[PDB]
Amino acid sequence: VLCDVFGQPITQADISNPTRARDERPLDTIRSFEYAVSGDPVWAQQLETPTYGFRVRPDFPVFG
Amino acid sequence: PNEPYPAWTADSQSPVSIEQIEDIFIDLTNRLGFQRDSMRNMFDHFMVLLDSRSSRMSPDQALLSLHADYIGGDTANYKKWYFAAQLDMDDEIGFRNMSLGKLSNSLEAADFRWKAKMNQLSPLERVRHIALYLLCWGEANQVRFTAECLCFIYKCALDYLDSPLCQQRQEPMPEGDFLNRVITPIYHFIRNQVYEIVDGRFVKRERDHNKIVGYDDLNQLFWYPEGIAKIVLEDGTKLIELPLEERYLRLGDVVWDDVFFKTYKETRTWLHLVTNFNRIWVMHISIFWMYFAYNSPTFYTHNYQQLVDNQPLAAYKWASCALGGTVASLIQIVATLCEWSFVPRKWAGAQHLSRRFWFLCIIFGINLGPIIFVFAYDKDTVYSTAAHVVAAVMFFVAVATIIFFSIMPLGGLFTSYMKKSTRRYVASQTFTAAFAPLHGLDRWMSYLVWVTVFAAKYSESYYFLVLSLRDPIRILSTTAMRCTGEYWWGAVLCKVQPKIVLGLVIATDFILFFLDTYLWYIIVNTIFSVGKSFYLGISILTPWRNIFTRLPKRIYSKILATTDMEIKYKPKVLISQVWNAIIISMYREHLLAIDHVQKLLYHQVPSEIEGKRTLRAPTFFVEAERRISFFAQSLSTPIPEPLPVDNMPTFTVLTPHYAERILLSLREIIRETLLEYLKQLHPVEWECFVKDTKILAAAPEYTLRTRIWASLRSQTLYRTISGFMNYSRAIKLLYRVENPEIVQMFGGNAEGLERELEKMARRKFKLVSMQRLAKFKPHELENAEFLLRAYPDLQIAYLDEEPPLTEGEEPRIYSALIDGHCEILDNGRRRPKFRVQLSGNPILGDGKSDNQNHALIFYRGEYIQLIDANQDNYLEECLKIRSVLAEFEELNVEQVNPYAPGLRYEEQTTNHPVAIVGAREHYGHPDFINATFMTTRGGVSEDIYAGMNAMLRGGRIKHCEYYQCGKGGEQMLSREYYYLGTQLPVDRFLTFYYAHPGFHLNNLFIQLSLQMFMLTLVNLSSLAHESIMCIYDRNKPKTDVLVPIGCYNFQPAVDWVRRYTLSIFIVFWIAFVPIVVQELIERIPFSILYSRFAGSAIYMGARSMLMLLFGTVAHWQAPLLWFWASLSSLIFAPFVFNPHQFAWEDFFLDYRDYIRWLSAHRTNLIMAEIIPCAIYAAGCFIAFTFINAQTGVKTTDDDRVNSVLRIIICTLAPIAVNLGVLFFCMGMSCCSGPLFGMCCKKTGSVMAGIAHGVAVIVHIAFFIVMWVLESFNFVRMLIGVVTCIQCQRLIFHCMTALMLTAWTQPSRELTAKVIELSEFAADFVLGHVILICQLPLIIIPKIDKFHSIMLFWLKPSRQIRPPIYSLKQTRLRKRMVKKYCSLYFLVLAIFAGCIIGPAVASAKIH
Ligand SMILES: [Mg+2]
Repeated sequence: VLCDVFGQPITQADISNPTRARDERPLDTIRSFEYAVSGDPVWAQQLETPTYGFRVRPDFPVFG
Repeated sequence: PNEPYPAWTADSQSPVSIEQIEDIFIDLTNRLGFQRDSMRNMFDHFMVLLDSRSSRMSPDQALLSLHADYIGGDTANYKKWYFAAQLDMDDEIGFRNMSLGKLSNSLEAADFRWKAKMNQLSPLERVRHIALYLLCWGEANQVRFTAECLCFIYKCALDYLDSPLCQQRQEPMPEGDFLNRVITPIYHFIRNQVYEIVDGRFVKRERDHNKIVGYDDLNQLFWYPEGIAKIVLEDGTKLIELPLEERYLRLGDVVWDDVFFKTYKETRTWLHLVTNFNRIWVMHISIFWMYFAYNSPTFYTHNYQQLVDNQPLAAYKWASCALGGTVASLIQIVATLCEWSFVPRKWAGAQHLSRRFWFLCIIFGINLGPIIFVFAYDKDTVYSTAAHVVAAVMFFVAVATIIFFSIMPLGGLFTSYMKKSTRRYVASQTFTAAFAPLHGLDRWMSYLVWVTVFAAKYSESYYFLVLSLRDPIRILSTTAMRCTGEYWWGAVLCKVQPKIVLGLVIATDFILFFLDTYLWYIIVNTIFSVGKSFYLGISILTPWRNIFTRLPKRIYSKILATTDMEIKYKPKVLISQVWNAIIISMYREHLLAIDHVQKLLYHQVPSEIEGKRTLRAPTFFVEAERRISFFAQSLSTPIPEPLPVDNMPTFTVLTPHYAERILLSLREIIRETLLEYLKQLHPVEWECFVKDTKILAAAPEYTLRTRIWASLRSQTLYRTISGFMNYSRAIKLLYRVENPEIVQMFGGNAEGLERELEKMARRKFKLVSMQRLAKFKPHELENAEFLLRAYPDLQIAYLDEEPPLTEGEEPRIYSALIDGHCEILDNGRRRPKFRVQLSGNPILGDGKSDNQNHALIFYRGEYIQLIDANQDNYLEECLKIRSVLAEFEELNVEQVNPYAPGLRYEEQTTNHPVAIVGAREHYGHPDFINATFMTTRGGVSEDIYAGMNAMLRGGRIKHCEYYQCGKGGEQMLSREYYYLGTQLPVDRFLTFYYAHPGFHLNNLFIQLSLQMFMLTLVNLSSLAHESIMCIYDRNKPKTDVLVPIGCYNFQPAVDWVRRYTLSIFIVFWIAFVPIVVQELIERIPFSILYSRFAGSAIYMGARSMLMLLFGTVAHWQAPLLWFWASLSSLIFAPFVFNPHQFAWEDFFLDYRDYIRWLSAHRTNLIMAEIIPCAIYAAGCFIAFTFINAQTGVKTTDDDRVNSVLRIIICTLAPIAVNLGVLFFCMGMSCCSGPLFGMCCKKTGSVMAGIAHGVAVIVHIAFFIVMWVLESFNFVRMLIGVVTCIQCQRLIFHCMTALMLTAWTQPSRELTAKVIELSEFAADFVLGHVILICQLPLIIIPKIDKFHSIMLFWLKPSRQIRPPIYSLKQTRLRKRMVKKYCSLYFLVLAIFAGCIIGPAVASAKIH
């Protein structure tokens, strides 16, 4: 019954914010905030959550 | 363009991309278990900071500056904590701070290694370091108030991260682990000490303040390496015994109830006063002692007599004046003894006092010895030049000791001599002794002002002291009023009266000695401030037109940043677009009519065929007036030049809200009427509004417009919100004015230009916290949604609650953020941007601080402005925002590498940043806050405490002269006062003392001196009445007998009264001048008016009036008129200005309202305060008995007589009567309520009336028994009455003092009741005594017109008729007027009879 901006649905809800997806990375939130002001289809086509997920990108350097 | 963060993402020189910054946050959240929705918020915060700092410098410098400010720099708090705790370098830091002037395994090597390590970091490691700290800070809840605990947690987490345990672990740590394991136990410890659980609810349990561990007590544990060692686990092992990589994982097993403890305890206020300000009494009392001792040879001259003029040996004179050093050495010892009760005995730093005590007593012994040698009879009987040499040396030694103890601060007297390995300082130097020094002329001015003040004061006081007291001392100390005395004690009761009078005179002058320095300080400050004007070139003689004519050039050169632009356009076309904007802005607020507009606007009318004729200046240059005048005046002072709006930083406005009104309802408009009251206050605006209404037009829109109009003139949140939204339009106006190429390149597309301007305005300007948004009434939510519809860019924060996950467990509490662009759910609520879970209820203590704390995580930018619920702002003042932000001295400075190897600490120029900027029409209420500096050292709140904390930590405070803010005591026993008093240098200490506490001390000293003078006057008048007098003038020879044989000289005693009266009159005039200055530029029922001044110079006033009357009747002196007039004016001033008090109807309505209103070691310390009452009562009793002693007349021998038993009956009879009445009330069915319910529901009033009646009757009996002896003498009763009252007060005070430290508790209740009844009885008499004096003033019929004349001197001078009421109200009014006139006249008749009856009795009775 719940849905996000751009109409895409939601299945796993966040623990602290029940109205947001669990695996959404911060850049997607920034783009959604920008889209909320002015209607632009260009903001919706730059999402990257499903292809990468919440894990870090490959070839991320190592610290120590 | 069209990017989230243009300053960083659109630059090709950025060292790290945004996609490489997001992954660091993601990895940290995975590894440490932070909440995700807080991680998003902190990512946004960090990116906004990077965008803000990159708009005026390179990204490479921005990242390095952020790292230096947050972790590794000299301005960072983390480095200070590290060096103070881990490396144990506090003593070296204090020593370096002590000797900075001479400078400008060791501290230098440690700093070198730290800089070398910090100099070779990659940018990614810097980003990780900053991100970890921000993530830790975002979750801290109430731990944000304690910076050092957070630093310790951050260090533990950083140590755990780099270990192989974290790197080789496979699965991520479960979400929410940090908050559950680390923060919740500390929150529970904080909460469980204030509240206790009963019946399932939390109730604020009560205990003395010394058994509650506040926030400051937790913080101070993490300042020392010894405090860290006290952390213990459950199994019994210490935390520090584990290796460095495992302390984080076991941080959830610490039991905090066995660790924290109290570090500072309070006591009686006089101990704090003595300890904090020891440097002042040393420089006062020591000088007074020398002045008095040098001019009183009688007390140490062998067989002294002025007639034989035998001067004492000079050796005695020099030895006596050398005792000044001993007094100073004793004061320091006494001050050190008191300090031993403030700090724990085993806490670090407490061992300095024991070392200091031995040095102080050694100095005392050194100062004491040689004087004892000189005074010895061996060198008194035989003269020796060696004794004279010893006295001459000791004089200079004493002077040097006085100076040394008057200059050096108490904390740090003998640090360099100890050289011990133990703590050499009582308090931490890093966190409590980091004052910022002064540089330049301002440093020299501070020395010069105080040197001038003290040089003037010490030279002026001696001239008056040498002569006002030389003769009275000589006359009084040698006279002998011999008598036979009273043989129950002896003749000692009469021979010591002159010496008692002399002692009282000396005591009064000692107090008078303290009032001159404030006077001289005021005078010198005024003179220097006036003189500085000629260097500043301030001109007041110039005409206002000479200011108005220069306005456009000042606007062009100080408001616009036109220096950076190429000069393509003329100044006038730029000035016009701003002047017209301001003028039109004032018009739309209904402040100007249509005809007034064209007198001020720039016009386009003239011919366009020639380009020069295009524009013409207004005739003005060839509430609106107040604002224009202030703007024109403020543009005259020098202003820093601004930056272009594409280079300015970001700032936020923060507002708290609790139960305030958002909008006025229709009932508030049409009911009582507010609308008529507003219309008769603001007419012209009302005609303007109604005229404007029909231009565009149940009348919904008209009703809404009326609601808005009424709201804008009343105290509402909408007024404040609409006031401060002028920041956005000012920024848009400046942006479009300062570069016309962007305007031109759109070519008529207005919508695109508006969108582009709004996009720019959103970046630079940003918040209201409503803690009750989930609890509003429906009409409150209806108003709240209106604000979001009117201003889409407004943000709101509120608290939200959920039912517990597991059954029977505390509910969860969250914090949410919404704004005007959020989607509306089908429930009617808006979708939150963020939700962050808290560990519990955040509001523990009352105040706005806990409201601001939970909403502080949502701010953005670099600077914060703190406002309140009701404040106002204007468009003209918002245009100068860019110049105000330049006061922090960070916008146009050179960028350097903080980690360069060659740089030394003394060569750095950015050691002390600016923390607070406060507006004025060096403490003050803060307006603008440096966010980075303040949020890393605690919260933002309490204002004066925030100022003290910022000063102590090492920041600076400045004031802005060209900005105006639309704004519209004895608890200071704190740590801050102690730290400031015991560690500041002398000049700063004097400047601080003479501003805040010196005013209150002066107000106390004046009141004390008045009572001392009254006691001296009573005793002197008694002696003068008893003695035989002689009169003489200054034309006297050296010594000759007076015409009356055998009289006693007392004329200098009379002269002293005149001199003291003149001095006190001058002091009162100087203290009253500011009230006149404040008041003379602007031209209530009796119960509350009386209650306001009750206990404030009214009871003491009457007590002084009684003694003044006695001193007047017994003996007459001319200067007593001034005191009579002053006291009468003080008593009767408040009733003069009461509106329409002359009217009979108002008078008796007030009378009715008044009448119906009537209807361990602590043991001796808590009771040592009774002595001053005992001394005063003893003085009054001696004065009373002296007249009874019959000293003036030749006394009969061996006849005994006494009157003390009369006095004890006088004092004890009313208390016994009251106790008997209470016993009778107990006997009359106190075990059955209904009898009292049926007879008198408030039966205590009957007992109160009986007590008042018997109290009057006992005084009547006093008068009768006294006038049995005296049929024509009156002076003799008043001193006895005063003695009786003072003994009553002493008994009550001693009873209360013993009470402060079955019928056991009923005994306490009865002890309270007995003083309560006497207090009520006194108040009853005092009220009528006040009222009867005003009777003749209301009798004359002409008082009405004369009082109404004063209405013309008053500014408003507006009166409207009272609302209409029915005739029955008039009938009741006249009936009550009749009743209360009769009652008033009957009471006055009783009072008059009470006096006239004994007058007849004195004749008819024996
Ligand atoms: Mg203010």
